[PDB]
Amino acid sequence: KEMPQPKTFGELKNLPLLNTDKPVQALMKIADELGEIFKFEAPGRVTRYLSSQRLIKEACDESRFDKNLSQALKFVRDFAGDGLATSWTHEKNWKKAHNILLPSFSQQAMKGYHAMMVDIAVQLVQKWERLNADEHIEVPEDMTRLTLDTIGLCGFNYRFNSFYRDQPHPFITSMVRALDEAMNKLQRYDENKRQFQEDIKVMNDLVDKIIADRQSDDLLTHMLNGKDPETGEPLDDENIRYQIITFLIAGHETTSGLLSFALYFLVKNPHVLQKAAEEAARVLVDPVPSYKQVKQLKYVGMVLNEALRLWPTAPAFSLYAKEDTVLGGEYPLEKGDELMVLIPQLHRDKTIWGDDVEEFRPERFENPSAIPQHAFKPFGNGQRACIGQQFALHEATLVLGMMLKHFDFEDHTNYELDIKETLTLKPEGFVVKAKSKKIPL
Amino acid sequence: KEMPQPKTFGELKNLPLLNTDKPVQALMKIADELGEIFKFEAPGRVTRYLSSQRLIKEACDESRFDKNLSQALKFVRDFAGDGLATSWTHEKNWKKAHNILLPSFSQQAMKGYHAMMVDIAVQLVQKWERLNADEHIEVPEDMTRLTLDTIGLCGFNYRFNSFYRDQPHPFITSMVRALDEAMNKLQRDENKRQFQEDIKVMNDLVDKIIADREQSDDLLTHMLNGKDPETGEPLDDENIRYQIITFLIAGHETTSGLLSFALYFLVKNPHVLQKAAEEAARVLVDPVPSYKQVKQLKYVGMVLNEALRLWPTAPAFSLYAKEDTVLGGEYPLEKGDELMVLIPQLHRDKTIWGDDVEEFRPERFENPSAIPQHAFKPFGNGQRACIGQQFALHEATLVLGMMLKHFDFEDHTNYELDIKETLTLKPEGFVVKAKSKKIPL
Ligand code: HEM
Ligand code: HEM
Repeated sequence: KEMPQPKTFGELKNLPLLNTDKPVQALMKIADELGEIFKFEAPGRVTRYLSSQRLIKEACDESRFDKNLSQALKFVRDFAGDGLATSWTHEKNWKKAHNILLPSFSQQAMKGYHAMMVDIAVQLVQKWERLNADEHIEVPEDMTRLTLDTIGLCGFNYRFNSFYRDQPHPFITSMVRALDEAMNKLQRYDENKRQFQEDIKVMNDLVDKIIADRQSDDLLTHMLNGKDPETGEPLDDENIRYQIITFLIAGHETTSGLLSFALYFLVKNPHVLQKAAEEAARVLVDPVPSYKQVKQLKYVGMVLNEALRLWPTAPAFSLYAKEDTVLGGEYPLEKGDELMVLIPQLHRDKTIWGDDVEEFRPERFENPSAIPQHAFKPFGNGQRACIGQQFALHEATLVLGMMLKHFDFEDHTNYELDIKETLTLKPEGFVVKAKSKKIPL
Repeated sequence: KEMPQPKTFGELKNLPLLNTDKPVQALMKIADELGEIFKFEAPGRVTRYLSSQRLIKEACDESRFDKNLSQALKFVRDFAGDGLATSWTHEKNWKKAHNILLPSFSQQAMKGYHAMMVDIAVQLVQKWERLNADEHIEVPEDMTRLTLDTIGLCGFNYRFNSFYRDQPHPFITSMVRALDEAMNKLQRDENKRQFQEDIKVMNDLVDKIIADREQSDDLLTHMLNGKDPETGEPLDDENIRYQIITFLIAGHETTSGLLSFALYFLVKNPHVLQKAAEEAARVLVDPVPSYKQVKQLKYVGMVLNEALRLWPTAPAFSLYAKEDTVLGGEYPLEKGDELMVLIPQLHRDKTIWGDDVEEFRPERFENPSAIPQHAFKPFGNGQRACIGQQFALHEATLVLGMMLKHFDFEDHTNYELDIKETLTLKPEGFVVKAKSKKIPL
């Protein structure tokens, strides 16, 4: 009945607990201390952080809870607009864009993106093939180069050419700085405001120019030529721009974090790495992986799912109660009460996964049938789940599969896991050496 | 390219090689002579027996190979119907029953079965506690009493009361006779009448029990109230009867073999027995083991896995190629070509386990990541893997843990391993003496 609550800060209540550079991990330690649910209060804000599958399976009842825009999503909405990720379910543009964009994100649609994914993946492999001896790989940086370029290429046929850059493309600097200012608003400036508005324009300018500039096998074509079957309407240019920005943000950093965490866990678990490398070598028999071959990388996907279990890179999503309801038979929620799903804690629910929740064992996912309902939510829930899941998983499987095929990896620094937190999670400073296996492309 | 083949018998080809009372062991010796794969020909039948992890890891690719009904499963289907074990993957009732029954077989579901498992396990312990001096235990017999009663109780809330019997319950007598006739058809009018009499005896009780069935914590409840999420449809009563029969076959005989082989290997490896006994004594601190305590019986679980390695009691499963495919880069298979996975041979692949493949070393399973992919398939593969695996392992871990806690065991006859072969494997005539440790329940 009585809901736990972490330490308060007088008038600021719990909000200064988010005044930290690792708020998800701070929220996880609070959840470790307080359990499956704890009230988090701030001035003018009350939310509840769910950490058990028991409560989250109820939160994932779409008849009772709908996606809420967390404060982070509302700040991302300042430039992602009514794009898919930052729109309310009841906004016309969500379901409209959902229906228009769902076919271009199916498992059937990955066949058309695969060649462009391979394009960037080959650039990643070639970059590492071209490293000198004792030179190392900055993993999250290269993973971000790879995923951002992949979504740029697969999304609207735009080459950010991140592997040709030290400082990212001006759009990327603005997007990250806009995302940074959005996150700093959580923890919370006239200069930051002007910069944010400048970064919004930089982002808008490039996308709207690309929408104006633009048939290819990319999301942009589907958004210009796609009609929502329901309303019969195509997305207007403004929403198309919000979707591209949405896809640029949503589709690069969570996927790079997953790859970066996957490789981190691979180099920390040589048995898993060997097992995944053996599959990559066995399955990727061609110089260029095919779509079908990426599907055969079962264990690689198992590695990716276990990396998503330990560190879901989009580490939370928000829900609101559509009507007065009771959560778990002891937490009454009024209409509009907000819930936060602490995904990394959910994925450490010992009552679901056993006591070895902190162990990286992809064998947990050997049979996806053994996973209870709503125990594993790295891609959100229901109709508001990640539309790019298949895209992210296909890209990450392909790229990790190519990485494992072409290189032996060394944790040469014995890297101490340091999870930098933006709105996503990444192992900061994670560096490896890759000894090429000298397998041509 | 050319596939080895064991000796032929003219028009009967290889089939008379199965006219033997230990055909798996005959197939293993053939595999020892011919290697990782050999063609097995019969009138109107060609199959290939795989024995290496190298080929079986490919056979376990579900995109290329699906479960085939072996001739044994086709004969078991004559009374197990389209139950889970004897249905094709493409049969609507498989995935339907698979989806409905999967939650009632999860590791999360074992918490609710645990009390009934303890119920039968205590009955086993009490039987041995009540043995007089110099009286011995007929191990597979008592293990079958335990596993049959456990699946009867956990599955349908029906007490076979096998520990109150010398001659098994009439359903079990008919089932064993039915499985025998099913196996005897492999080696090949009164049989048929007898085979039909055993089917009717099995159907009548189950359909009665299904008709008689109150809400219980059993599989029958879940099957009566469970809806397939996919089709929204519940299992019809006919399939429920097939599932109960399936669980009555599948749910005990392989598990009793595992317990019997586990204890056989423990009394043949006193250090392993001591180590497992010490863990049982350390972990099982209560008179009644808890679910959590059974999970802490790591070495006992490792003991069971190594017993399943040496003698997987479901010793084979059949696969067919869904499309034209190449096995191991040198054995072209056409669409519908059949594969048999000779599991005990797989589990003796020296390239996986080392030269000591024949040794009972439970330590091989301390880390499941250090085991190559598809090297260990005692519970089948993929979506057609054993749905009762966690059930079998939890029951066997609990029961073996209680056995190790409550008794010192003596291989008083220096029992010579004699493996009776039905459709499962059991150490026939395996007898032990148990000196009670006088630890109350
Ligand atoms: C490992 C990689 C990824 C992870 C962990 C991830 C995670 C998530 C999560 C948890 C949500 C739910 C957000 C919420 O409920 O507030 C979401 C939504 C979304 N994601 Fe992803 N995502 C990944 C990759 C991608 C990619 C590659 C794309 C695009 C190419 C993408 C586009 C989207 C969109 C558009 C939504 C909103 C869907 C809707 O509300 O209709 N994501 N993602
Ligand atoms: C040590 C004990 C056990 C072993 C070694 C074992 C082994 C296996 C194997 C190898 C398969 C695959 C069959 C094939 O592919 O043709 C299988 C399937 C199956 N087993 Fe088990 N089993 C055990 C215990 C159990 C228990 C306790 C249950 C039920 C309570 C059970 C029920 C089933 C079912 C229903 C299937 C078919 C699943 C499907 O195809 O959807 N088994 N088992």
